[PDB]
Amino acid sequence: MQIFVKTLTGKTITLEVEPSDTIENVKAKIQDKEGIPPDQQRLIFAGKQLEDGRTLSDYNIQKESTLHLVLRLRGG
Amino acid sequence: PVPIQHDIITSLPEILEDSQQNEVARELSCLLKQGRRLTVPILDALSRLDLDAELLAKVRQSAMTIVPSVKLEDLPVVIKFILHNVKAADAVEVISDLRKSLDLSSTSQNCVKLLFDVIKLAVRFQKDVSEAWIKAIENSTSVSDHKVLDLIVLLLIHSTNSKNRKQTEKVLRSKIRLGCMPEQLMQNAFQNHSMVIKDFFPSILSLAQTFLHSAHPAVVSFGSCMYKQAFAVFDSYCQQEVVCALVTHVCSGNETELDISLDVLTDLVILHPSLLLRYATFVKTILDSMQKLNPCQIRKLFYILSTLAFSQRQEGSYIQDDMHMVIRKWLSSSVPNHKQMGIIGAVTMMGSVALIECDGQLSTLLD
Amino acid sequence: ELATLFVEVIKRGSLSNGKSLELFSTVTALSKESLAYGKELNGEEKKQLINTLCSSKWDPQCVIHLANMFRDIPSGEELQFVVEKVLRMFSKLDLQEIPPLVYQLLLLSAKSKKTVLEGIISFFNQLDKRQKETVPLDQLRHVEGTVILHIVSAINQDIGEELIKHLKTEQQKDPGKALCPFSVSLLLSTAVKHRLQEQIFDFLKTSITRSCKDLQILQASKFLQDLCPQQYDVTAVILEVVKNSAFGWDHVTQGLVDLGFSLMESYEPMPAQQACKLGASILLETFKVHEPIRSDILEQVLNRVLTKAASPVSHFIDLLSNIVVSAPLVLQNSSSRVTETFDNLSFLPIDTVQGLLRAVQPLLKVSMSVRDSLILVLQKAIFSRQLDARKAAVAGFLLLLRNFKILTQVQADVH
Amino acid sequence: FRVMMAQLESSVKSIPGEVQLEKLLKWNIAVRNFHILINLVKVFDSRPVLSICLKYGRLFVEAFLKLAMPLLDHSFKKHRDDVQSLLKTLQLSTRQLHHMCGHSKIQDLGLTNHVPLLKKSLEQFVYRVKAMLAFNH
Amino acid sequence: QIRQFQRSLVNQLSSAEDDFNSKETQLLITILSTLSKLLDPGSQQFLQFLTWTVKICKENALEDLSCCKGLLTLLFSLHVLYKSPVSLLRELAQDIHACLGDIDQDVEIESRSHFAIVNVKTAAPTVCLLVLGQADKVLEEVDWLIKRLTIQTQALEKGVILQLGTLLTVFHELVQTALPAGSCVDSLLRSLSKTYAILTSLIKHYIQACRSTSNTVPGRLEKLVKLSGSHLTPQCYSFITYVQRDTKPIPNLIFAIEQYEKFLIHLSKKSKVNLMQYMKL
Repeated sequence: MQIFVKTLTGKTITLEVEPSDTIENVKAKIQDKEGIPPDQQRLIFAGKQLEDGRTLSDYNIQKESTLHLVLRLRGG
Repeated sequence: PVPIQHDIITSLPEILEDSQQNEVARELSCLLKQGRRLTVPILDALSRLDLDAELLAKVRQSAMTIVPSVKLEDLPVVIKFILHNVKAADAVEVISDLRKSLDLSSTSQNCVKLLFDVIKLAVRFQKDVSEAWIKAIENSTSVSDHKVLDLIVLLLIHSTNSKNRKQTEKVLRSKIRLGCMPEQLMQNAFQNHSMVIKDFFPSILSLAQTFLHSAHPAVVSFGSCMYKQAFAVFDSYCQQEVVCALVTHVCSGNETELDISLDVLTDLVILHPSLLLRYATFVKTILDSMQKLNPCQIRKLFYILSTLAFSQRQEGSYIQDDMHMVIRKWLSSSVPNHKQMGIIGAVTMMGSVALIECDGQLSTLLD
Repeated sequence: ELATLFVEVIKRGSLSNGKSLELFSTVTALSKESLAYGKELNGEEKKQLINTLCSSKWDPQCVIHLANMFRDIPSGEELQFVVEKVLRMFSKLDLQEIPPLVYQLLLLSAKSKKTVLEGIISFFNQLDKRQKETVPLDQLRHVEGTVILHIVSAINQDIGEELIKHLKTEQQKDPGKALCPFSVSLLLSTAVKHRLQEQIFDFLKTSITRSCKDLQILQASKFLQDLCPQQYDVTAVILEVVKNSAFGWDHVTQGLVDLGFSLMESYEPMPAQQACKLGASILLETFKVHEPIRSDILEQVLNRVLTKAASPVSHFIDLLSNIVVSAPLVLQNSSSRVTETFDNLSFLPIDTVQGLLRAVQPLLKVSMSVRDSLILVLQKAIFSRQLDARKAAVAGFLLLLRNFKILTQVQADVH
Repeated sequence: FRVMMAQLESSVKSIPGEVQLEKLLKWNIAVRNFHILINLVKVFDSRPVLSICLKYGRLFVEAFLKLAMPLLDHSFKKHRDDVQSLLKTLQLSTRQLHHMCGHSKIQDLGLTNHVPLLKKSLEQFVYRVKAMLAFNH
Repeated sequence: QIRQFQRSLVNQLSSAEDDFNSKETQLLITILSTLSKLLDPGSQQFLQFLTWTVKICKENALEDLSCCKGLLTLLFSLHVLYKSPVSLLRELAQDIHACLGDIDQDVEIESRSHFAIVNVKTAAPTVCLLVLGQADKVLEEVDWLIKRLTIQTQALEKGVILQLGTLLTVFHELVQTALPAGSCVDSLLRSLSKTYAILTSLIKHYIQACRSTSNTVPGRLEKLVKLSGSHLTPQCYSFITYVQRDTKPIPNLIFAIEQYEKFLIHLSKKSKVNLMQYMKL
């Protein structure tokens, strides 16, 4: 479903969940959507970080919930 | 032949009549001089039991000069006997005797493996060997005329104790401060017998992170010789521990820690050309969170980064790209000290070109 | 520039429209350097608009207004005044959607430091306050793991010095400073990744102080003082730490393990002994609760099985007893290593052989793949020894014979 | 005053059979005389430099009062005619610090500089003296 | 069981307990105590017991029923209303022959109650055991009444002034009176020595507290400090004479005047108070 991924942008941004999705299926669906690249993100999945190999079922994941979707440039 | 002698000595050596058994044990321990055959076979039932109570103690009185110039394997065997047979309280002084006699520390690692088998099955069997290696260094060896096995055994006894380590650290830096056997032989240990010190790799690392944020002159300057000598010729899996110590430990370390990290990465990227590959990204990650540098501290960061990124052909790619990117990142627009950090980085990179399309990169930096 | 309207429009009328953080970008810097209400000030101390706007959205107006204020420097009584105002819908309502707490405030600490202490209280105020009285509790968990991600993104200051200022003084610093149920969450979490042994030592002093004040305070000030010495926080932080695992956020729930090797690791056996016991009961609670890593933590008792050359009596004994009884056992997930403790441990202590055997037998003995793997060892290992190693033969012979229920039947030595 | 009296404390602490008792007697008697004049002239200076005397002299009344009494108890009868001499130059100066000098309580929030430790050194010299005679006779 | 032990053992303390009653006595006291250890955790039992105990303590005493019957008196009456130490210490001033006035006198032995003085009064058994016992309950009231030094507050100020003046009046009787039957060349010396230094240290922390925050505590501290000077400030002096190798010249308790200075040094801060004038010197 559409997790209320309210990252550093400032709204409560949305998604379309994959119960066997990508390890950053939300990351791709936002990196297209928000714009910041899908390798320079980081989402606080309930308090832990997202495990970018396994998809968002591993989080005990929900629908409409809020990932803490921030990101900083290591190269910068 | 002694194969049959030591053969029957093995089986009777624990399970034997014990009334004439301990007497006949003392009979062979009266015969134990003429050969080094009965040394090990006695030492099994002189690891199990005592054919006499000070029969054991007199036999261990045989044990001190019992192996002054012994062979390799007779080293571990006669050491197991010469220490752990009957380790009394005053057997601590027993330890000191051996430390004078056969401890000139020298296949060879197998020789180290037998030395370790004895020294470390005893290091955690009876605690007195802790006090024993303490008196082996701190009494009269960890100051005056040091054995390389002194440093090795300190790796074993003076660093590798379960709870006998706090004063193990006290004597560990004790002559480690007054120049009692200083790090000029630390290269000799951390070069010649590596995994003989390397299995205690967490101990080398405890020496780094504690005796390396140090404040004595040549103790600090010898502890930085450890992380130097360690992360070069060690194994390439803890080298992430070296180059994540000389990187992140110099990240939030100190004025002293940041100087140590700049100098660590500097001794790496200078004294080691190739090994600066594998951990390149970690120092790249310490190349971001820059809230402590003067034009020599931030310039030291960029001096290291460019010290590697402009050095290899096929390997400079993601580094150099992230480099130009970071320079344009901060020193493109602005931050409270950000433009200072940027211009410093840009100049430092031009020093990287100060050695070519890097003139194009200097065009990019003015860009 | 463009944020004057926060007096009469933005924070007054027809405001709360988002993107005017760009409208703040004429000069997000009105509220370490701050205070332009007309005049680089204290974070929340200042002129007409940039002081009096803080009823609603003074420094940041939206969450994006918040992070834009952080992008503009303009934090003190603003974030705190809102944090009293909005807590679980309007400050950190989610971790992300509502979570200008988890995102915004951890934006603001980015880009002084003792303001973060109030944020802990701004975390502690009703957050973990109402726990005493998409998930209300899950909003607890999101704010908590976010705030822990926030502390961690801080550390990656030495607030612990002020933490020690929060550690001990006058009963203000003295009893209440570790008394945050997630206060200890943040202490352990921040200490997790590195440079934390001073924070460990702080909590060890906290447990020594709870032991002390309670022991004396049985009699020394009852009519005079009130209850809860050091808050009384020994089992307080214990029940709080089950709560950190209970939310299920692993921020420091699996960091809370190394508070036990600084419990039994300097164990003796009142004050100087009940702290090994605090560490042991904490290890047992976080072996029964944090169920995923249990074979990594009960594989950590094997450290006090290795170093128990006369070292580990109470620690290894009561530990392996509780965890081994609670767990089905590595079930040969311990059995790959744990066989030759007999003359390895008893070769130090004669309390070793009896204790290790009477622990690992109700798992490994009744397993029977390592039961004949262990009592094979002793009947070999108690052949020929000293009186310390004849005793292990006696001990394990008795242990096997007593624990293999006999009698025909499926007996101990009949089946 | 400070530079001198500090030098005098340092030199007195520097100096530590019956020739030995004669030596220690001579050196201590020299020292006791030096300190005699020092305290007397300390009746000539004022409030910034009484403190230097308080401090250097607490160091001195405990400088031999445990650091030379090793000798003055051992030659307590056989030398015995200087035991009154060294004791009397003591008792003069000791009157100075206590029976006059520590009048900051008459300093004044600047005389913790010797007040607790000085009263300690005085009671200590008295007691170690009446056990430095009774343990000789 | 209090019925059994109290009935029997008090039967002994009444009529038995001749030369033939020592082990019966000692086991009497140790039983009564170690059953009291949960004898009345609530007030009905605990107060019935402590009343039965003082009721006993009106009767006579002996050389082993001093120390242990006193220890049990301490456990009961000192968890029962833990400021009972000062209360009990008030009872500890009777005709026990020690420097009462004009040098030798009996200003206080153990008999402020005068029937507790029955138990710790009669002769040199009373003197020696109650010198030790005053000393021990002194250190108790000290380490715990010097435990309300951290715990700031207004309850803690009330509690400190109360318990401190109690401990001070205790020391006033136990110094103007006679500590070691006057002298008691080990334990009476030592009670004077340690209890003096402890009294000075505790008095130092309260004077030190004023240094931190000192807006208006001059009334209560005035009561406290004037009392401290007139009672435990002068008399430690007259003590220094009426108590002062071959016999071991170890009067190390003499350099506990440097604790008399610690009180004066802090008092010397005197910020807005002429405490040396509202007190003595």
